[PDB]
Amino acid sequence: MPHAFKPGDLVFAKMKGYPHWPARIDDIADGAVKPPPNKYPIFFFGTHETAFLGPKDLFPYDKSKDKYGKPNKRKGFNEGLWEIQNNPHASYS
Repeated sequence: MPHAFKPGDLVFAKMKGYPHWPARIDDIADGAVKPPPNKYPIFFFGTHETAFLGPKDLFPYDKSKDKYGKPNKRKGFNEGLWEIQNNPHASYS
């Protein structure tokens, strides 16, 4: 059975106005700003942006890739597809 989301989990993450986006659950570094309650720090592949999202907006990548893992015109998206398939756990800092 599924567990709760944990750092390193791969997802498509949904934000208003944007297609379901390749992303990971990030760790919070020592001394870094923590997310709000019930929110997770989401790192978006390709754009390398971070937002805080709850589980309703998080789709596990393995289950969802056949539907959401297709090229998209939006800035950074196809880069993001490469990253989530080929080096999803790298430092993109």
